[PDB]
Amino acid sequence: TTIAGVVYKDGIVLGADTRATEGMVVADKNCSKIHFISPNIYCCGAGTAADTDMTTQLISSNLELHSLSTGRLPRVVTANRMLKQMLFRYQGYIGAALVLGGVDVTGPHLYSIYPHGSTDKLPYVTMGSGSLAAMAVFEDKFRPDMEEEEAKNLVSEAIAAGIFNDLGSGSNIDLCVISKNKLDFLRPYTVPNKKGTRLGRYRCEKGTTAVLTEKITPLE
Amino acid sequence: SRRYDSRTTIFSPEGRLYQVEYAMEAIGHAGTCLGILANDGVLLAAERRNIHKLLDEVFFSEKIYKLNEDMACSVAGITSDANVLTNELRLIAQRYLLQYQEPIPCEQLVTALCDIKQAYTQFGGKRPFGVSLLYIGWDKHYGFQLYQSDPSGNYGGWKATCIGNNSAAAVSMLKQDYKEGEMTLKSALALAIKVLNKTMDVSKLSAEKVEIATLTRENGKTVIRVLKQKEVEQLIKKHEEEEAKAER
Amino acid sequence: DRGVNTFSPEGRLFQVEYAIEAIKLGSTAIGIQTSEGVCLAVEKRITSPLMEPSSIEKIVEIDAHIGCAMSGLIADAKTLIDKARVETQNHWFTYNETMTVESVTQAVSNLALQFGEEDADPGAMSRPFGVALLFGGVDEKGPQLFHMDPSGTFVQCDARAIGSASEGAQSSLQEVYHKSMTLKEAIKSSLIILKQVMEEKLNATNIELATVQPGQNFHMFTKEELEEVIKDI
Amino acid sequence: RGYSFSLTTFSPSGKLVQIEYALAAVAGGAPSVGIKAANGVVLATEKKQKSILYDERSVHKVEPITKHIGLVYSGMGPDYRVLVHRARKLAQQYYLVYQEPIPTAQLVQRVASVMQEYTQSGGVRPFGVSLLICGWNEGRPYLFQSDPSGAYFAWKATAMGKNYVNGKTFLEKRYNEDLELEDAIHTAILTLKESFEGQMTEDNIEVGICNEAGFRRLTPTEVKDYLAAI
Amino acid sequence: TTIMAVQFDGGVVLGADSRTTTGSYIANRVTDKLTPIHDRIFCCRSGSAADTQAVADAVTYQLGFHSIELNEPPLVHTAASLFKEMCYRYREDLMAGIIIAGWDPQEGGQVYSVPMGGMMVRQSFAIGGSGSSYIYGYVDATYREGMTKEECLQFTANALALAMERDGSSGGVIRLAAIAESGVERQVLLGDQIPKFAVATL
Amino acid sequence: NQYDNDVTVWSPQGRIHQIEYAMEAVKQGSATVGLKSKTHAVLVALKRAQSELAAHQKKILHVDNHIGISIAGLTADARLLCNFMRQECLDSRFVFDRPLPVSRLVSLIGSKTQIPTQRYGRRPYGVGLLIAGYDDMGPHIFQTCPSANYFDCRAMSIGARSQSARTYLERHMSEFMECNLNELVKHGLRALRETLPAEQDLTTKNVSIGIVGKDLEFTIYDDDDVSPFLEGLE
Amino acid sequence: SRGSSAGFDRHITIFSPEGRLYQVEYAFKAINQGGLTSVAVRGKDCAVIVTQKKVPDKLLDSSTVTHLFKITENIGCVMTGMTADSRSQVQRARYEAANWKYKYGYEIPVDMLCKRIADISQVYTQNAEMRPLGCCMILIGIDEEQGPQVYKCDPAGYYCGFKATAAGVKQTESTSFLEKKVKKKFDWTFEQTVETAITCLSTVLSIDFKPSEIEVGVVTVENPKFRILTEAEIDAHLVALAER
Amino acid sequence: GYDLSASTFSPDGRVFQVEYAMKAVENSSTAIGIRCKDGVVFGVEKLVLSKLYEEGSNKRLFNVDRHVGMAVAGLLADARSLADIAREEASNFRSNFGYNIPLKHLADRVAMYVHAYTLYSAVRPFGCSFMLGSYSVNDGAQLYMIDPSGVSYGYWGCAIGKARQAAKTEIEKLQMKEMTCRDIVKEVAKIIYIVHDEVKDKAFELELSWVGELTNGRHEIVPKDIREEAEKYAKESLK
Ligand SMILES: *[C@@](O)([C@H](CC(C)C)NC(=O)[C@H](CO)NC(=O)CCCCC(C)C)[C@@](C)(O)CO
Ligand SMILES: *[C@@](O)([C@H](CC(C)C)NC(=O)[C@H](CO)NC(=O)CCCCC(C)C)[C@@](C)(O)CO
Ligand SMILES: [Cl-]
Ligand SMILES: [Cl-]
Ligand SMILES: [Cl-]
Ligand SMILES: [Cl-]
Ligand SMILES: [Cl-]
Ligand SMILES: [Cl-]
Ligand SMILES: [Cl-]
Ligand SMILES: [Cl-]
Ligand SMILES: [Cl-]
Ligand SMILES: [Cl-]
Ligand SMILES: [Cl-]
Ligand SMILES: [Cl-]
Ligand SMILES: [Cl-]
Ligand SMILES: [Cl-]
Ligand SMILES: [Cl-]
Ligand SMILES: [Cl-]
Ligand SMILES: [Cl-]
Ligand SMILES: [Cl-]
Ligand SMILES: [Cl-]
Ligand SMILES: [Cl-]
Ligand SMILES: [K+]
Ligand SMILES: [K+]
Ligand SMILES: [Mg+2]
Repeated sequence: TTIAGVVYKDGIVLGADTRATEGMVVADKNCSKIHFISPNIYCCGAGTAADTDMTTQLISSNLELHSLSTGRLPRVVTANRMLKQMLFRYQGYIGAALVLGGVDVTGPHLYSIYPHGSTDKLPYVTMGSGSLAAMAVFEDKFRPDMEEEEAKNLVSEAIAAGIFNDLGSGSNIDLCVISKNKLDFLRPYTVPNKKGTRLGRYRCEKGTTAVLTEKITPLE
Repeated sequence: SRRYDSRTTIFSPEGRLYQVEYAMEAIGHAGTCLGILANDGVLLAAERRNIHKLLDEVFFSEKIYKLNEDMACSVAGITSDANVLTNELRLIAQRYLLQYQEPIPCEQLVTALCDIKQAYTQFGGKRPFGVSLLYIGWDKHYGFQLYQSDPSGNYGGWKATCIGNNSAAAVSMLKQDYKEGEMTLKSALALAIKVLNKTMDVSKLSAEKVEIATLTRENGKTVIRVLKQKEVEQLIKKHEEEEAKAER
Repeated sequence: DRGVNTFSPEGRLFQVEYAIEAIKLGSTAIGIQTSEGVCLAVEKRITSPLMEPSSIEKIVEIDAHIGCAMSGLIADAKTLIDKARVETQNHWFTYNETMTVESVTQAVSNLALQFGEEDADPGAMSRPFGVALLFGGVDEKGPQLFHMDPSGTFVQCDARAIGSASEGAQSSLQEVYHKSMTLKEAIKSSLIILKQVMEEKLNATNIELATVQPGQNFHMFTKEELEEVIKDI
Repeated sequence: RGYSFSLTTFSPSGKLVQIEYALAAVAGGAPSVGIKAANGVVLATEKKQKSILYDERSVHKVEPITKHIGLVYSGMGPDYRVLVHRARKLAQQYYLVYQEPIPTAQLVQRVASVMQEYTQSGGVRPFGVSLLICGWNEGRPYLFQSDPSGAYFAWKATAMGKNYVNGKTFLEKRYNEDLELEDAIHTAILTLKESFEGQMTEDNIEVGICNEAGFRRLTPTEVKDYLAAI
Repeated sequence: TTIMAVQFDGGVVLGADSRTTTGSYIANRVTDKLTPIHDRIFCCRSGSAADTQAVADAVTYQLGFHSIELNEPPLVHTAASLFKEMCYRYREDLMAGIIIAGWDPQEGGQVYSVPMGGMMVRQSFAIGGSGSSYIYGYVDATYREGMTKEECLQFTANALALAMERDGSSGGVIRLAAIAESGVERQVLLGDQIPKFAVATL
Repeated sequence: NQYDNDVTVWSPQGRIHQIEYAMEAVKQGSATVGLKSKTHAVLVALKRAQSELAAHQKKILHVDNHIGISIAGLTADARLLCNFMRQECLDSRFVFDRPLPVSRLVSLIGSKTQIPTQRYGRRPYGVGLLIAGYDDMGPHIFQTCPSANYFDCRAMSIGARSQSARTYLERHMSEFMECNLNELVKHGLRALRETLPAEQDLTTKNVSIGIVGKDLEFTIYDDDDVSPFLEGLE
Repeated sequence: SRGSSAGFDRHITIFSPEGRLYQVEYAFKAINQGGLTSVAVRGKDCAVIVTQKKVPDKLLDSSTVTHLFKITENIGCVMTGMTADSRSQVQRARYEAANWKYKYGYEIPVDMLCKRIADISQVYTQNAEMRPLGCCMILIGIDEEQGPQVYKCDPAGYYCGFKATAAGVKQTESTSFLEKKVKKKFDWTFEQTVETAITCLSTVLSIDFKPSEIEVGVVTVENPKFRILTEAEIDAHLVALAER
Repeated sequence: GYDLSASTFSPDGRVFQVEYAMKAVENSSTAIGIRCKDGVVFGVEKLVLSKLYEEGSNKRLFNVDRHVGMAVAGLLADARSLADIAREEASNFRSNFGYNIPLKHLADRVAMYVHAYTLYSAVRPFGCSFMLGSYSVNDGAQLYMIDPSGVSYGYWGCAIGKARQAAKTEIEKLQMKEMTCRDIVKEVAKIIYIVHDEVKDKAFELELSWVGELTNGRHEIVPKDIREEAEKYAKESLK
């Protein structure tokens, strides 16, 4: 996994690759790693896949209950607190490593959240087995107050660095762009990897497979 | 606090349980509900109380509930209380299936729920559930079956029975017309309509005002169906044709 | 209606006073302590010739050296008797010695006022026990008879009657008792008194009798041994 | 500790009078109306709003449960807030397991089950509210009522609170199956006008609508627009 | 990490490096390790980032509530006591070496150490974190009784710079805070502003 | 009336009838007397026998080497409270390796017995105690009540016709501090004897004695062992 | 019906035949036992709370007699009714606010704090074993979007936001005075907020106050921290009023 | 009837069980507190119901912390229970926060515990009122009083029990703001003697305690010789 985020002039850009692995085998070529928190807040997940899914779903749900009650758009700090307090309580046993970004009444905010419950509020962050490749791109090229398209270029460059240099990362680049005015969930943003084509045809005709027993059960 | 406790689970001086007796008065006022056992199946027929013009019609019935693959029930009395009990019936039936990997036999499901009702009359200081139930089913031990239970946690098996409004009158009509060992689903259907026609004496009988469900066996499988309104009106027609024959 | 732990204006617990009145609905039992042992005698109160008289057990062994006679609501006595049995066995287990009659009586008597409806476990005791008990036995103090009632008050007695005719029987006991009385005299005296107070004609099947002596363990009299003692009486 | 005995019990005639009396609290509440159109549902209610001093926007009687389900009531407002909170929680619990918004009828069944509890459980009275619940799922609108007993019913149109008997007959002589949502909003407001007393403004009625796009309250400006004809 | 605080007449100076590490990767190069607990009470955090954040949040909550109830600013000693209670009670489950410093109207500028294990001691100045090993000598030779605020700031910045040069586990920028009756003044020393001492070449 | 069945119900006069009723349990018990000198604390108790053939109820109980009690009221409540006292004394020796001071034990009783007077469905303790003890502050006599109040006493009597005993004790209390042990016990017996009907006298069957002091652990005297104290009431 | 009663419906919170809760009604009478009245008013720039301060006893330390309470730095309140109940409700509010900030990372909105206290009060109207609190809470604070807020909750668990409101003995009369005054005002909003509050209280009581007979609390958009006026500050307002 | 439970309001909004508990305090003999320039002084009219009791028996003055005294009226077992609650609260505060509990905070915490016993059928209200007194250089002299409803206020002078009003009118005559603890003890004794009804209740002990600059902020019994001088002054002033 390579996940990343940046604060740009008017918002947040989040990024992620789409590979999931089991050991050193690709289990999913098109996993979605950028998760809905609220209409103005999204969260990339790295680490144990069930833990990132379930943790983000739970917090999203509790935040919807919160916003239904308040009648207001949620704050990024609130998602951050809820996540970190739960992860701390579980002592690192919930293997969710998160990049949380959104835009609230106080503007854009980006946090990295670790499994043991520490968080860092920063203008750019990376996580996953590809995170140092992605961070090299950011250290070399980040500038404050980038325009939307510059920020999008930078995030996809960073994800690409992880895709091509980390065996844990691959397939497509997804981005999520969040501003006061707009949410662009770009899945896929880029498809830099493509399966090669098949050269021979193995279209096996009926009767190729020998059959011992057959039962047809008709349905309504 | 002893001053406010109405003491729902104690005996009266004649060995009676007043809350149980009072719950039974509630049931007597609810929609009439009958069950009739035949050779090839079992049926439930119930008076609907949800009959205002502006109601919407969203479920497949009002008072008939599927309990598991092989069983259904109908209820007379407090509706919200019925929803609690029928939810509990479904749970009991799935707990059995989980444990034994076969369907719960009908009498065992009835008894399990009756033990819950009984507990509410003996301890805990709560009001009993204000519900009587008719249960129809098939199992591999006794085939087609009909049971009745009430808020005392008592039950019995029946060839035919009635709960709710005008029960006593309904049972007399069944006593006289029911042929032990000789009923079919088609004649049990005729008899059900005859009985409801007499016991809904406020006033003229209509398909909008009754609900009928049948339980049968087809190709080694139990089929539980709620009759469509077309079929109910046809049976009402046949009963009215039949009463035209009654003299000459 | 008031709670079960309500005091009356005279400083008594209503429930306990009422439980004491239930003892008067019981059959009469008698205990006598002599230097040669204690005896316990009880009226069975047979209500049908179809009833098996041996199924009425109002005298029970607690341990080899201790018996117990009961009167009042007999079903209530079962948990008290079982507590007495368990306690004497615990004491044996722990200390490798027999428990004194006084100590057994004390252990049972500490159950007495443990009732009530807002201190205790989900379904703890709702009321006192409608039972009175005579514990008769022998320990290193010699022979001993103790009485206990539903207040949890217990006391040693030289002779005591309990149940329906206990006034009556207690008066005859004052008349006949003496400190140097033999066990055989005590046995006869208690059957003479039961004979007076019983509604039915006394015989060898409608009474029970037991002894405990320094030589000898708890002993229930057989039909044949009762008949022997009944001849003179 | 808590009283562990029921405060609702059967009378000799077989009535649960505490539930009847809870229904009288509902009957004396402010009027509410729900109409199921062909393409949506409208919920409308009168504010028991005296003073100009009230900030009308500060609390709402018409409330979202989910993106696609909303509620109104007649009876006791604070009891209603309990049920709103539990309904929202029930909806989220469903979503976490099934990853699908709760069907309207499933939400009504679970909420009605909570109301039933308060008719039997120890040391509590029943809720003094009836709920009207609207939703859209399986491409189709739903309108339900849930009463203080925990009984629920599906309606094409209904009225509750003060003067409800009349409101039901007003709707009986006025609703049709093929009616559109915009027409339905109009007849809902007319139903409230039948028993209003005060002169209607956009500040003392509240309107919610439900369609394929979801559940939402109408804004003061939208209600003002519908009020110009009325 | 290197953390430090120093008392002067009327207040305190606090300082920290800005490095968060996992092994020898720098996960944050501009960490803020000086966290406000109340208007004039800060803590400097070292050890586990998760643990010290959780504990600082909990103490902020406790102290805030306490302060509203009493209707008075809290004592620096109270803040330190709350840290100590939590760090001592949970000493087997936390990795936290804390300095609490601040100002209150009753006792003025105060510095408390709560090292791992959860003891508490007041000090004229305190140092902590793994980088502190390398500056014990420096601070012992350079400390003078009666330093002004401006001297405490220089003393702190110098000590931290030296630690940061030698300790792989410390670095980045120097964050400083001065606390007094008039309020809190924060600043960052970066790049060329960090005090500089030659590498001793031949 | 509506105010007398629950210990949680204040009457409109600011009283709690259930507590007052519990105090009647002590007034109807058989009398007991407690008194002290500079060096000893003594308890004297009349024992009631049900019939002529019953032993006579125990009235005096051992608590610890330095503490004993005399009881009046419900016997089962007396045992429950005595067991609490015993346990508090054992705890103090276990923890601190020294006797529990008598005034601290009495405080613990006050605190324990107050609790059920304030909770619904509980009742007061229906027992009154006289407590004799000796510690670093010398001899003590304390009295405890069903109200959970307690009193530090020069001497005291509780139970039936105890007013007479109290009148004797007031009359002679200026003598107690300087009494030898024999004189002090004699005074206890004469006070108790004032509680009796004119016909009847103190005997070895109906008197029980408890003594503790500087040189003497708490000791109970019954039956033939009370005779030395009864002879020479001359 | 019309004041009918069955069973225990005047002793515990069960429904009367008309669907009333008499025990809740009686908790409102308990609010007036104290004999005091409070007023609160909001404008575009501030919100204010004014209440009577009665110190009949000379031996009281009058600095300890107050009905104004800080809930958080930015939320103030005035309590009306039974004093010990009021203090308990203030403690609860303080706890709820602090807990909100800890869990969610931002200050509790005034409307949410008022709702939470109202929801807690609701429980006492549905559960039989405890009474309602015989007190009423008025909260003031600045909301970053909506400006100054005034919220009130009561023993029935009702709550609402207000342009202005009152509590206690002269609540109804205060409501009429405030109603009549706002109708006159353009865009139905108060402008001279501290003067409206004090004038209202002084009219409905007929008193003409000394600066020691009232307490005043404020929050403003420029200065959102809850502040209690001193005697001299209050006196300046009383003198400025007296002179037109 | 509307007066059997603290969980029931009467139709006029009263809680009669709390009022009845107040009547128990008002049947009790009188306790007073007076704050002055440099401390707080307590006095109690302690009725001696039997000559068989020891001097000192049934104290109505308690140390609840080293710096805090408590003076009580009403049902004495209830008051002792409250003193234990006050002690536990002071102890817990020191353990958690690391310094001596401020008087006002202690008063407020115990008052909330009293208040909790005024809401429920499960328990009854405390039949006692009590005063809390302290002194320190930072906080000065403080005197609080708490009643069975759980109301808590601060005072210059305070009286509880049956001659409360007569005591208050005598307390109002003192310029206590300018007097010292040594001056005030004599005036406390004087006032107790004035309000004591020597016909109706025959015998009493005067109980005195203080906390102030002169005790270094420790709550202490007034020494015996100073008490006797104050009594002698009070008695002769009665004349
Ligand atoms: C990612 O961290 C990736 C993120 C995950 C949210 C897809 N993690 C995984 O693929 C982990 C790494 O162990 N694998 C699993 O949790 C097993 C479940 C995968 C099978 C599918 C049912 C999801 C990277 C960098 O670890 C990917 O290599
Ligand atoms: C500091 O002690 C520093 C202080 C901390 C409060 C920022 N501690 C750390 O950086 C610690 C390791 O000691 N790191 C963490 O807690 C890990 C946080 C993120 C974990 C994932 C990246 C796996 C110094 C001296 O230790 C800093 O080197
Ligand atoms: Cl945070
Ligand atoms: Cl199934
Ligand atoms: Cl099945
Ligand atoms: Cl008997
Ligand atoms: Cl209960
Ligand atoms: Cl909610
Ligand atoms: Cl949803
Ligand atoms: Cl909405
Ligand atoms: Cl950190
Ligand atoms: Cl350390
Ligand atoms: Cl450290
Ligand atoms: Cl470190
Ligand atoms: Cl760094
Ligand atoms: Cl006795
Ligand atoms: Cl007894
Ligand atoms: Cl007493
Ligand atoms: Cl007595
Ligand atoms: Cl916080
Ligand atoms: Cl204005
Ligand atoms: Cl008083
Ligand atoms: K370094
Ligand atoms: K209630
Ligand atoms: Mg850890």
